[PDB]
Amino acid sequence: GADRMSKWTSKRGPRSFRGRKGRGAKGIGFLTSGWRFVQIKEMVPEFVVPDLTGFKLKPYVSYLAPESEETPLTAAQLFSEAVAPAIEKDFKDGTFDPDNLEKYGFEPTQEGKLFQLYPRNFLR
Amino acid sequence: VKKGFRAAFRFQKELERQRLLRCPPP
Amino acid sequence: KARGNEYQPSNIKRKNKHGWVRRLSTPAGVQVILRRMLKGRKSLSH
Amino acid sequence: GLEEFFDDPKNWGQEKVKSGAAWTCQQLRNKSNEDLHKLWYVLLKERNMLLTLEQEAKRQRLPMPSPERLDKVVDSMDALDKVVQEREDALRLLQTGQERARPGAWRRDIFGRIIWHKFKQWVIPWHLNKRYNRKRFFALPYVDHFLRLEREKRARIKARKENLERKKAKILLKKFPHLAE
Amino acid sequence: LRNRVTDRYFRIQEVLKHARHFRGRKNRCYRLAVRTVIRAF
Amino acid sequence: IGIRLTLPPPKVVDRWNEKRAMFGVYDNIGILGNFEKHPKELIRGPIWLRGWKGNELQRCIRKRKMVGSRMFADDLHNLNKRIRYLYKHFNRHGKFR
Amino acid sequence: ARNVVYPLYRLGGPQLRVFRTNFFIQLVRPGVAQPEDTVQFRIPMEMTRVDLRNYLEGIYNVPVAAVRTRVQHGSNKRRDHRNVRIKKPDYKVAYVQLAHGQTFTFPDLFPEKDESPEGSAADDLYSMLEEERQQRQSSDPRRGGVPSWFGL
Amino acid sequence: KVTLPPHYRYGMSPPGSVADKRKNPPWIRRRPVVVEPISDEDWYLFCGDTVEILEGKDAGKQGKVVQVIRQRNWVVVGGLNTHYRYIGKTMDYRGTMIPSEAPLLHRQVKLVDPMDRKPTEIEWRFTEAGERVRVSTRSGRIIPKPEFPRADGIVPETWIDGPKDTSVEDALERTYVPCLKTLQEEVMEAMGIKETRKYKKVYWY
RNA sequence: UCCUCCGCAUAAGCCUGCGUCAGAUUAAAAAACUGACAAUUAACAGCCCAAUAUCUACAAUCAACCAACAAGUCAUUAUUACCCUCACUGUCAACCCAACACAGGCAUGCUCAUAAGGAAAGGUUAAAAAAAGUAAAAGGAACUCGGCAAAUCUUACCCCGC
RNA sequence: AGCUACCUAAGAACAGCUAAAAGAGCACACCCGUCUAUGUAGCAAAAUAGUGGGAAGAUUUAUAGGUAGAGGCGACAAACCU
RNA sequence: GCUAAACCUAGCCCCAAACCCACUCCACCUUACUACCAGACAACCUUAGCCAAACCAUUUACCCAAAUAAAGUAUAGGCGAU
Ligand SMILES: [K+]
Ligand SMILES: [Mg+2]
Ligand SMILES: [Mg+2]
Ligand SMILES: [Mg+2]
Ligand SMILES: [Mg+2]
Ligand SMILES: [Mg+2]
Ligand SMILES: [Mg+2]
Ligand SMILES: [Mg+2]
Ligand SMILES: [Mg+2]
Ligand SMILES: [Mg+2]
Repeated sequence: GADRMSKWTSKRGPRSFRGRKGRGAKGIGFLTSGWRFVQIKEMVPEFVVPDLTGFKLKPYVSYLAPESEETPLTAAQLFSEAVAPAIEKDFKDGTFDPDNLEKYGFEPTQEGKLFQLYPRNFLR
Repeated sequence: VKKGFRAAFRFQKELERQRLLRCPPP
Repeated sequence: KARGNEYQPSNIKRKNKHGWVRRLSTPAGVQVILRRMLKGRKSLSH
Repeated sequence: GLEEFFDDPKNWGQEKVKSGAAWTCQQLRNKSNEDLHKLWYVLLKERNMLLTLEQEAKRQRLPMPSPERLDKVVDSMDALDKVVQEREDALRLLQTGQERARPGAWRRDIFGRIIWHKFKQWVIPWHLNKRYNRKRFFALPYVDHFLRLEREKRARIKARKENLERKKAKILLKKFPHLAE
Repeated sequence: LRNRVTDRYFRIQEVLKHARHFRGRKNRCYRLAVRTVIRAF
Repeated sequence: IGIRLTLPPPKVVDRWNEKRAMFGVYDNIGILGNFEKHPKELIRGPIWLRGWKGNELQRCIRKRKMVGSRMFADDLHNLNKRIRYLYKHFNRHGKFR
Repeated sequence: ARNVVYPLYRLGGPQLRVFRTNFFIQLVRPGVAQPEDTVQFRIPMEMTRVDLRNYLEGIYNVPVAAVRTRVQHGSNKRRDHRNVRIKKPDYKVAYVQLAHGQTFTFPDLFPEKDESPEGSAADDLYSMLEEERQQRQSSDPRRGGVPSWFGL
Repeated sequence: KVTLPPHYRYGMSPPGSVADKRKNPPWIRRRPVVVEPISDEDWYLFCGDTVEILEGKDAGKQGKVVQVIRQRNWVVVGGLNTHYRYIGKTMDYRGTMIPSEAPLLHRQVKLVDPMDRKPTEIEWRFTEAGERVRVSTRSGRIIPKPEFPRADGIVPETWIDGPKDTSVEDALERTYVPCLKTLQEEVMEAMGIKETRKYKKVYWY
């Protein structure tokens, strides 16, 4: 009989099967009439590569570095270091409005942003 | 491996008698 | 004439007859897969 | 250029290349996102270089010089991911309250099992999708007996493991009778 | 309680002891020796 | 062949471990205890076998009655077949009628 | 890319951008004779030739003229001691042709001269090994297998 | 990356070595060694400790623990409990005889008094500052934990940063300013990337 | 020296299954065995079409002349919508279905005669019996259930079924 | 129902010679299996060699699909349905 | 003297007690494990038979929610087997 245990891939089957299955690469366009492929520029991922001229961080870190305790970031620690300072200030100044939270960085809705946190709409 | 002791002991005695006939002591 | 060669392979036929979608297509075929998953088969279908 | 896929020409042929330590997660939490975006690429070029050397070692049937260098960069790039994911995770919790980036749901499948279904992206609503509406996210009653046979199989597995642990613990207090106390 | 015979070796030799001077396979193979030893007795 | 060539590991028995030293204690719990408890109440084992005895057909019937609702499906099916099998054997076959 | 959901694209929508790519490639020495300007890579299966073009010119500033790829099947023929098959994984190979008349020859990463260290080593174990064998010689034929130790 | 069968037998050679692959192939199924459960806390013998061999030909002698094999409750005492084996031996070459140590069980060696230099029993106790140490159960003198070469092999005293090592000043620098922005948004702003096109809503199911 | 079925390609199938190196030793006798390392790159092939209405009597056969029946494979227009451009997969082999390195099974193109593809004899002797052939005095169906088989290349008929 | 029986959709093959209306003849490829011998744990769980029947047709054949056991399918042989 | 022989663990069995099992990044109902298009398809419905009755044709025990006992009693049944 046929091999049931081996991975099913596009190397197997007849001409119609082998061209229909892929290997996991994402598509970057569509076919039109005549089997003409149209590449969509925006579907091709653009690598955002930074300028590395005069960058001082290197692949490894020297062994002469003090050990530190691991403290994973949490929503609270992020809150108490990026939002609290301004709220706390304005609370003492009586300018804290408990309705206008956008002032301090709150986004009531993710719709309209280029990078929406949920559902995530951006690549790593 | 079978349970028990008696046959093993008894077989040991027979292997010991054979060694003597094979190599009689002075 | 000489027998023994009744298997005339075709991937289309094998997939259409015994593949995952064919099995799930009927309640009897779903219970085929459930039986094979219980037994712990590595191949649940073709 | 293409010379960045290889080590410094002076290190070619050396049995060892001394290397520092991997970026720890805590050392990276001190750094900005822009510095971790740059550091990622410094690590990417080293990984690609180390991956090149590892394969050329296999081609030449020689040991790769200082293999731990590759293990460090991986550990160092894993850390950086974690640090960057912690921030967006923490930022996602504050702004939305959502614990996961990708939407999903708990579903019954056609086999009676409870599974976490990850949603996919679509251009049409679900009630108009032909392929989606062919999937069954419910089970029918003929599945029930199979769920019981699967549960009873799992219980048989768990009963044997527990009974074997108690047997082997009893054999320990025989071999080491000073261990009862 | 699973009981198995453990001294079958000695049961066999009791016949084979009288067959050692016979000829052929009936001087060592119990199935054959047991019949010729009975006839000899 | 078939006979071991060394002596098995010697078997040491503590004739005075606590289980042996106290064996039988309270077997007269009824006649010495104003019959507040019956000695059968000391028996530990399956709920369907405490203070009761029977042949294998009776045991299978008794186990099915008492714990059958709690049995795994494969085991309950085997028990149903075993009862049926013993039913035919004991009622229809044998030397004596 | 790999192992990540791609944001779905609609017309009139932003560009897809990847800031931290998990694509890792290795420059490999070709097994057959190639043109001077051809460079061979082993790349992830999910990496297309458009990705590899933008990857080489983006991260390495390598001007690329052409990219071609093929999927190499890995042998599933080996059997382990349980007579179950061992899969050598499939991989993607990419053939990259350089742009502005540039050429490439795969470097020699294991030079012999360099693999011979002029610096001496003083490991007692290694030295003892070589020293003791040299002191020991073959048995003298004319001694007919008589122990040589006894000075008598 | 770890492939150790369920009843893998630990030995002198480390798991994965050439000698260990030869002794424990993938199909080997030997009877398990029964090892006394000693909790990681109650383990008092470390690499570098000085112990007195209590059983063997070298009983009564003392030496330094050169290797600890926890899975067997073993310690290799350098130069002691030794036998003799040949090395480098080929067909023609007889070989070089060397002393080779056999392991001892944690019960066959006792730790030695820090000053009395005599076998003593230890009980893990805390200090005034709440530090778990090895306090002699016979004298009270605390036996300290030695400093064996870091397993990695890096002596930080002789460490000199290489061309691909980050400086301590740079590695310990803090450039992170907490903000309510993802690495995506910040890098877009840092590199001056402008996107006017708004992302249209998607159906998720 | 001899053979030539063949052979080369595509399809389907199969899935690394005679490339290199290092091992063992290569094969119903003496590598296609083990482990490593390589490898098949698209133009061929696969993967295709915005909507709504509407259009579409007149075979093919060298399509001409003739002549048919079993009456046939190939077609649009209208108006809207439509700037975007070379992705993805197959690509190896001495191969597949027959428990086998099986005298069997196996679609199409092209060559067939070959430019392509192969070796009937391990060595000897040269008895019986056996198999496959060639030749055969005189005779020529006397054989045999029957001219079966061979040889040759015939005549006439009977039954049955058109 | 990857064999086989029958069917559906859409394909493919059929040299030469004679005759020319063609389920005509001769004859390849191809399909079949009359007779003989061989073989009978074979080369083969039905083969090989020769000799044969048909070979523009109620032909042969590749592909996908259909009919399922109280059943199918059948130019009835109680055929064929791994 | 070969081929061999020998082994004690791996685990398993029956109970008791206790009501188990999820995503782990990505993929997966289409040819499963396949990033990404206009649908509507939807589940429920007495088991039978072997066997026993020395054939067989009515009939022939099958946990159904407390061990014991009432009791193999009342009763049912080709008033037979049960
Ligand atoms: K009958
Ligand atoms: Mg077969
Ligand atoms: Mg005659
Ligand atoms: Mg005659
Ligand atoms: Mg004839
Ligand atoms: Mg008639
Ligand atoms: Mg004809
Ligand atoms: Mg017919
Ligand atoms: Mg008839
Ligand atoms: Mg008839």
